[PDB]
Amino acid sequence: ASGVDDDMACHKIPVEADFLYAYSTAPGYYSWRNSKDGSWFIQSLCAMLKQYADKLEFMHILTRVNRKVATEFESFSFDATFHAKKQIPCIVSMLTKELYFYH
Amino acid sequence: ASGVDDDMACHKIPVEADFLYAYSTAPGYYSWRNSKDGSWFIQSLCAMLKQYADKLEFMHILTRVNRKVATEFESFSFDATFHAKKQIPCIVSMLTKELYFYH
Amino acid sequence: SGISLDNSYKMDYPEMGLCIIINNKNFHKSTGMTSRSGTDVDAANLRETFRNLKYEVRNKNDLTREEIVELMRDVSKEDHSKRSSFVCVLLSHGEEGIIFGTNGPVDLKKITNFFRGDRCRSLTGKPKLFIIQACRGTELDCGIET
Amino acid sequence: SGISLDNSYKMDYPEMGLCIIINNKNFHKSTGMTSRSGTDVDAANLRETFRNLKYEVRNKNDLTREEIVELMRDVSKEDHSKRSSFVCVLLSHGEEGIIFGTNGPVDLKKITNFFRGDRCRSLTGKPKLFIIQACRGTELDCGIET
Repeated sequence: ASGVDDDMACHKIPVEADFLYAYSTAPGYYSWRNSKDGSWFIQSLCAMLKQYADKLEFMHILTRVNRKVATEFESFSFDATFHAKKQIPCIVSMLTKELYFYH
Repeated sequence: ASGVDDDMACHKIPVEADFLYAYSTAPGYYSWRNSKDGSWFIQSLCAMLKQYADKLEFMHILTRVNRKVATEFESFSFDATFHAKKQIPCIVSMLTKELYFYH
Repeated sequence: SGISLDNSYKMDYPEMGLCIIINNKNFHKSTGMTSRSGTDVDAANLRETFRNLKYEVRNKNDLTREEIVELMRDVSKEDHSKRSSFVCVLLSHGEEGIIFGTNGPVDLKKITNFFRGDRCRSLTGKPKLFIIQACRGTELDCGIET
Repeated sequence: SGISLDNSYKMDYPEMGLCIIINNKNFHKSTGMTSRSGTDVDAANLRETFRNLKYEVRNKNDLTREEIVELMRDVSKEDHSKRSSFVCVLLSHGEEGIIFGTNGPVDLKKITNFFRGDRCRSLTGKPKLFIIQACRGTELDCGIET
């Protein structure tokens, strides 16, 4: 097969390629932080990195972070409007390869 | 340790949890489609699924799709404005576990 | 039994689940949108690919914004108890956060809300995948030589 | 040599790379923004976590929007040739696509553009990670019982 948009002689990659955005919350949502212990997302991210950075690929580590935040945390507020709320981190990957912090 | 936002008696998960959005392009960008062969993203997604669905976790499959689109495709257009352009798919994961199409 | 980790979604339910493909190729002249040549190739490729993964593939062509919402609402109200997951593929023109029906836009949020963990209980805890082929803006990537 | 697959980023360069942490706790009264109690705990946790991963961690506290852009521009102009990757952590108030400096907002796009494949050649082909702790809107997730 042949076409007008593939197999260029000069190899190029998108200027937006190889970026990874690890968002603490879903698009359009508030993000929660415990005034004493820190944000749910960063707390969880550090915990998962400390436990799995030498064992799992980065996306899988972030998936564990997603699960930790989603299941273990629920807001507490004297304002009923902000009480008992949940949060799900959001992994946005434009990476082109697997990423392991070890080799 | 103890706090006001963890270890709830009644287990709940975010209503936005367990969603995965496989976008063909980066936020704010055009998405390309070959008038004869189909979109670069779908072409690549199907190819990677056919080759790796019984071997790799979904995020890793999508990462291969990211690489395929980013490296192999470049637009062709008689309009210089839209000619020689690139594209990088965007994986948006709010999943809480690894996903394998096989068991 | 032995140690249980639960690190991967349970994908051994009786059915893998539905794979809904919305293929919009022709748009109403009233919208001024151009046809999407080649989209049928994508639609067919997807049907075969997901068929081999054992999904119940259902295709729909040229749906209006009303029909898109009705389809999503209906599907979300089905009993997905015996299904492992849910897949929806959207093929059409689009903008950031929007997918175009043949007669106008549809907020992606309106479509996905039908499947929220609290609105579609038979899919709670199960992966809901949305594959989207559409523009997300008007920026162009000039790329860089490697 | 034998078969080479190149499925994972080369992470064995002399240096893992930089880990820039922007920790905004106190904001100018002029903005009306409240302090972010507990953020220092996050900042310290991150410093230790990335230190153990062998990253060159650099912390900055309470930066104005101008200082955030200047920091990012300067860092992007460094020679990252011997570095495997780049990491930036943003801790502050925010909205969709925005991170707040102590005196006003900064478009995340402006920050990341400095690291584009064509603008930071020593990082081309290398993973650029942006970890963001900030709001992305005003919606609240009521959750669902499982």
